[PDB]
Amino acid sequence: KLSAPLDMLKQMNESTMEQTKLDELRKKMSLQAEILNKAKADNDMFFRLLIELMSLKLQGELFKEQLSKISKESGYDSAQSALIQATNSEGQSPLQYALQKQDFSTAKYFLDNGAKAGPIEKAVFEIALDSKAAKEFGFPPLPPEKEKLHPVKNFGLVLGIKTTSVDGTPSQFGHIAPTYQLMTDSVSHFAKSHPGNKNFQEIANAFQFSNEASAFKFSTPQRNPEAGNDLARRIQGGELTTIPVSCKGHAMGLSYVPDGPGSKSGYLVYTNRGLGAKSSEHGTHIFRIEDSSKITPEFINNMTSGHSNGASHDEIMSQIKAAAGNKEPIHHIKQKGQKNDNCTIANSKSNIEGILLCQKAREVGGFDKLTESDMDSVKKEYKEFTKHMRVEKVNELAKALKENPQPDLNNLTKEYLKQHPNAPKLKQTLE
Repeated sequence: KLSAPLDMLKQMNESTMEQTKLDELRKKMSLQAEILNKAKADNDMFFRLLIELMSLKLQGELFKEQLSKISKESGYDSAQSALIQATNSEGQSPLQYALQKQDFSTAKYFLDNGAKAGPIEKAVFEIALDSKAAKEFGFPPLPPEKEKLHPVKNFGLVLGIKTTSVDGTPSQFGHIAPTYQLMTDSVSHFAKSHPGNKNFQEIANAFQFSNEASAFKFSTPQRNPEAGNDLARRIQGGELTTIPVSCKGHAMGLSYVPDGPGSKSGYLVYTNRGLGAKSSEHGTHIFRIEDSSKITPEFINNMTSGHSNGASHDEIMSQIKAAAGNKEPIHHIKQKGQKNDNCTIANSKSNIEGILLCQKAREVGGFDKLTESDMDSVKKEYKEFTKHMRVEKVNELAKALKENPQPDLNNLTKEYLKQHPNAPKLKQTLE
């Protein structure tokens, strides 16, 4: 009980593996399952039975026995073989699901039964460690050197690279502080390059205002009740306002587009292209607000603290819908799904395309008045913002690959030239 925090930290470290070695482990054990030829594995049944066991809140010896039972029920020859191979429909391993749910007891039982911690599982752990549930479990605050965005996350979350560093850092999971800073700086930079774009000077005032009022450290907002009084106040005044929004282990997108200054009506733009959304729903949903005043300081505070306070995906969504008046959205911008990422850049960024669309509907006098010429205008504006990100990241990469010609080398070669044939690419001179 007093030894569990340190014990579990040690076990994550003992069970750490590199992605390829864990993939060999999975392959090895899938070959092993063909020798016994038993019931083929059924992952969806394993997780169904898994999520039911965890709610019983049983203790170790009990849990290991039921874990074995439901493993064998699901076509796995052992609990260890389930924990190593099973993934759910969102692509989570059981360890990674336990940690994302901030369920540290069940995560340690998984560790006691052979679950392995690959990079993903460790980068979900690290997001999970900055939360109240982690504090009540006995975990310390996170080391302060984990506060700079790793080069592998900086270039990978923007360009689309899905690699890993030599130190084991994934390119795919990020804290809300460094990634919100980077979305904010990347919008001010675009506004400053296009100073007649009246849309993006307002988008930049919203991002600058909310990055300053939220005051995120790692993934916890620091100025806790005030940030919501301050964001609600800017919405009641009729200004564009991004609301940082999250739940346990996952970042969404949320902003408010006013009809105009002093006006009390407008639009709520929600974005989720990852965990929590049913595929058909991937992208951005626009709700018409006729009484902004359901967007309360308490709603705003709950949004910004969802991950920290342990809020589930469904708890946050119920709130976003009641602040929109329990009405259905009036539009859905279908956007690409994103798995194995908390979507700290992806859901922020795609939300901007629904801002543009609200600023175009606003200036046209409503969504029912948009022409198809307006949609292509919106998509061109958006795609011009994104192409500005990609170019400035590539130019950042090439230049940096060269203030140091020895992870940066992988970052360029890997995915950007190996999963992106669609693109003026810059070389890697050898020294």
